[PDB]
Amino acid sequence: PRSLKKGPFIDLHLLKKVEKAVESGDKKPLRTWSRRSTIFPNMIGLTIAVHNGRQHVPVFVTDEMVGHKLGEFAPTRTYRGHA
Amino acid sequence: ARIAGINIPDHKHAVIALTSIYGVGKTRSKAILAAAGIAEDVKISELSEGQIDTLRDEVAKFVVEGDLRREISMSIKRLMDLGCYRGLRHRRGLPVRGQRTKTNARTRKGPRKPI
Amino acid sequence: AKLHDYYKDEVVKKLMTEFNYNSVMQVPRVEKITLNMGVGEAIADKKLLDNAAADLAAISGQKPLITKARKSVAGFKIRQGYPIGCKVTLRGERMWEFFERLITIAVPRIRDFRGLSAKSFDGRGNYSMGVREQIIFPEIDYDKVDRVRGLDITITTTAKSDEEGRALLAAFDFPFRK
Amino acid sequence: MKKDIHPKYEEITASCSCGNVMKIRSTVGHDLNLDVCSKCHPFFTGKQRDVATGGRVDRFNKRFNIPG
RNA sequence: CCUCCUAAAGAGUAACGGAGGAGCACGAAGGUUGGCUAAUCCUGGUCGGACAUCAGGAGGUUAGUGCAAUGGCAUAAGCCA
RNA sequence: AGGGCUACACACGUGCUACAAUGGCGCAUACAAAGAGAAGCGACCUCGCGAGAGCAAGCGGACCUCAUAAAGUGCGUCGUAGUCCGGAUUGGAGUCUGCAACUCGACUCCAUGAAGUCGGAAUCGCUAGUAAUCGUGGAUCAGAAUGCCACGGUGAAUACGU
Ligand SMILES: [Mg+2]
Ligand SMILES: [Mg+2]
Ligand SMILES: [Mg+2]
Ligand SMILES: [Mg+2]
Ligand SMILES: [Mg+2]
Ligand SMILES: [Mg+2]
Ligand SMILES: [Mg+2]
Ligand SMILES: [Mg+2]
Ligand SMILES: [Zn+2]
Repeated sequence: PRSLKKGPFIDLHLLKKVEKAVESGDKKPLRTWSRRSTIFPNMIGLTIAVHNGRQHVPVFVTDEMVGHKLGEFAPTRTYRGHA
Repeated sequence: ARIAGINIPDHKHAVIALTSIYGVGKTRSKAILAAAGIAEDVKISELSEGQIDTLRDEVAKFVVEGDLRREISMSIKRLMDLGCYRGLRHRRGLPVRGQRTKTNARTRKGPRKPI
Repeated sequence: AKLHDYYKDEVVKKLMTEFNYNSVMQVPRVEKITLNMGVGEAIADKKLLDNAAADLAAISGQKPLITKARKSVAGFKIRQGYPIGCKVTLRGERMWEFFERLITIAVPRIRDFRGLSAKSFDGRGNYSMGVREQIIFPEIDYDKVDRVRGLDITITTTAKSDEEGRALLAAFDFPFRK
Repeated sequence: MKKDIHPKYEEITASCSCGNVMKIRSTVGHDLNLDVCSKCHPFFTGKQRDVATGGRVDRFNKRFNIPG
């Protein structure tokens, strides 16, 4: 994981777009490609449509997701068994 | 000897005898023995009940045995109920930390299942 | 003994003063304590039935009744009259002394003890719990144990209701999950 | 109670690590030094508590201390 | 040879009429004295599960009778010493 | 830009680590050879259990650094047990590099402690400083070797014969 001396990582476009959303009370899904951004406690209550490769999976943010990247809740590979 | 909730092997030396606790390995046992002031080479059967009592009393600050099993289950259950990538790997029994599954996932996947 | 005198001194008055009983002996009392080992694999080996009987004789103060099968069952490959159980009812001073020994020694000797279930009643004030291992009792040592072995304890009381039986065992400080 | 059928029931002394000295009859046959009692267990004393199962926001703020 | 029906409320009553069993078992599965009451279901309870054993309840003979069927059987003819 | 090449009921090749006592571990201690280095190798000192961080000397190098080699030896312990063997997997806490370590990095700590007790038919390498094993360095490279290339230490057995 990333060092604690360098802080957590969040993409600016998302950080500014979720500050705008939490400032204006936006309930539309936050459309993003930034799967590398750590979830901050100001996304709590919003749904983030995180990319996974071919569509934006919407993930509603709860208290337990804080400190996880956005991409952990968007599975990229599809697998439904072999036989 | 009965430290925590389980039985410690009496015939062995303290360090290994204490490592028989879910939550105490070799260096945590060494730290327990060094804070108790007992040699690690002495057998547990050859030391007094007051030494047993203080060994229990400073094992007790380490979350161990069933409390540790509760904490580990709760962390894995939190991952699985949360439904992240680590949660889905724990749910499907696949390796969680990025190992290969084309070959050599045998510990996580159990024995071989022929088609 | 200590708990019959405890019972007769404070548990009777405590229950009276909350349940508003009109009579003195409307208070619940415990009637018997029954210990059961359902061995099962005695048909494979009669000697481990004797081992479980010696275990129950050490755990209680009494020799156990070797209990046979009531009717013939195919799924466990038993016939009627095949001995598959051990039963002791204590029922008196040895009941009170075992209740002390249980409540004081054996229940805090349970590995990972988060509490006994308060929903483990039959609906008529009688309690049943399951001891997972006979080592929780200090009558048997760790050395000469052939195999691990649990048992079943039922407290059969006088009480007519769930709330009475729950209220009575708490008067003796029973470890309910609460 | 029958006579030559039952195990020997003698009075012995049970002593805890907390200094709980106690007189109980049993079939042990010797005095014993038990290690947990009913005045000693964390459930009996109420010291068990629970696991955390939360505080991810507090863990975040403690490990980071970030402005904004 | 035994049991039920046919068989018409005493007995008996035929057909290549309708249904089933017997050619034994037990020195206890006999005698007696003392005692006891079943099936099934529910609710709890270590392994233990649909079903082993324990505890309580509902139930009231729906069980049991060495073996078919019928008639009996709680004073038990059933179960134990 | 994000994902994939890293998937996973399975099958095979090539490795690595083992199943231990000719060893595991703990303390002390002896002996290398080759090579690399300036958007680099980075001492000494301080801090950290550690990965590592801060300060910072020297070095475009027979100078300085990577970099006190390991097996070995000596003392002790373990006593044949799935173990003080083994180290897979997993949880928590971290470090570094890089815009960025979720997919999908290496490493550290604490806990976890999986299979495995020498491997069926079959099959491979090797004739001497060889096989076996024990460390070390390089290229590629921000980071990312159990691979490859190279380097020493210990060091056999066996070949009647076609
Ligand atoms: Mg007639
Ligand atoms: Mg007539
Ligand atoms: Mg008869
Ligand atoms: Mg691209
Ligand atoms: Mg040695
Ligand atoms: Mg090891
Ligand atoms: Mg050079
Ligand atoms: Mg095995
Ligand atoms: Zn105590």
